Amino acid sequence: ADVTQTPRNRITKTGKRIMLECSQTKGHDRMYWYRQDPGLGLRLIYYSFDVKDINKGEISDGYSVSRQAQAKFSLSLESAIPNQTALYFCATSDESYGYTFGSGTRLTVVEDLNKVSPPEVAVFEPSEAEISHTQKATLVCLATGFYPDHVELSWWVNGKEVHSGVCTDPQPLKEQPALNDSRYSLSSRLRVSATFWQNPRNHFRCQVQFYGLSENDEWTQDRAKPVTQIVSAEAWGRAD
Amino acid sequence: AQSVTQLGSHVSVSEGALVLLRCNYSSSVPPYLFWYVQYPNQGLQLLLKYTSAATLVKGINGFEAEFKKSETSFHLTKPSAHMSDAAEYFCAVSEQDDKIIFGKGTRLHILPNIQNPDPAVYQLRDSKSSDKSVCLFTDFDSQTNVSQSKDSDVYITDKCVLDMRSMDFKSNSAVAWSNKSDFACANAFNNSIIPEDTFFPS
Repeated sequence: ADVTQTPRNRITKTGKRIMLECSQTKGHDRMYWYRQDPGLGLRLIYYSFDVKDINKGEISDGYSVSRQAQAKFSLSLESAIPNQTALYFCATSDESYGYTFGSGTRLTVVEDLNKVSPPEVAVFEPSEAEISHTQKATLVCLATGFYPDHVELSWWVNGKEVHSGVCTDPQPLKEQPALNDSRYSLSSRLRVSATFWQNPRNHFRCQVQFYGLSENDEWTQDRAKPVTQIVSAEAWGRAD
Repeated sequence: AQSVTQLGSHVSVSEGALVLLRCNYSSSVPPYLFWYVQYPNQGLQLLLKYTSAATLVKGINGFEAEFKKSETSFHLTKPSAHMSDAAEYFCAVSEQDDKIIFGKGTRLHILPNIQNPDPAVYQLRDSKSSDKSVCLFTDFDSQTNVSQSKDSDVYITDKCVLDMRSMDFKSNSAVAWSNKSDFACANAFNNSIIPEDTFFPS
């Protein structure tokens, strides 16, 4: 169908019951919940061929499901634990293996919400030596001190998103690798021609969308409540 | 006990060379077989499938796969590797007349053809008036690879490839930084085997 999933992103504390919802418009008998993890592909949790027909997949422990309607298949994390952090995908199928996947739910389970923290973001300006040597100019964005690892980084030139000339690290690194709740860091590069960087009218912004707490989460610390938010850094072009 | 096996979690191909992603299955009766592609923060897209019709199956953008029962294989090929081919690829199989089961995935890395490398380590300063900086190792070819830091206060990223469309120009780079004030860009990549002609500006 239009297969749709909710929510798209979610952060939760451990020990909570969390519900994901899949809905379809085509009324196919067969509906599925999978999880995706790096190096493991997509693993089946549970599936259903009709209202009240429910079948375990390979990783059903810790989850339950309900098939409330022809159109709806719900997944619950019964008592969330950190290793249920994953990208979750529901699917439908026709009678001939024609699958349709929802767009996914990115779920992160953390032990302690007190550790949630938005990134600090900085842009590092191109080197004069690069400009002289190559007639190109590389900007670097660094996002640091964030937790959990649940961000989206983009670049914006004169107010429009750019993809050309960009490379972002595929996963953040741990600032303190020995710690289970280490904060994270992420870098990205945007390379332009020297002459484009040398125009003082040109504006360069990296943007980091951070997913964290919501307005109904309790917050007891003096520091800023670490809500879902955008953090950016900027630089203007320059000749001198 | 039906299964699907992909060989290697990460594989490389030279830009312009034949793409080959391997998939084998363990079903006694031939199954239906599927190849899906996934881009970053994106969902799954079907490339092609074997549904007991033609053995040589054709997909979008020059992808093909031949079902070979005698070698229980369904390898995905494309004639030429393009930078836009960088993605994760999953082989999957029908099982128990009721579902699709997925292989573990293989990420395809495309090695750009860098005909005029210009390896260099540059220092970049924060746009704001801290004196914070980072070090950028850039413009090395395919034979250089970047090693992890051996010092827990120096952070080094993996090599990343950028494609500047404005100039039809691709380049590799890695970023290093540290909160030690004494940390110097000339030393940042000392744990990596770098080209003998790397440019170190003073």
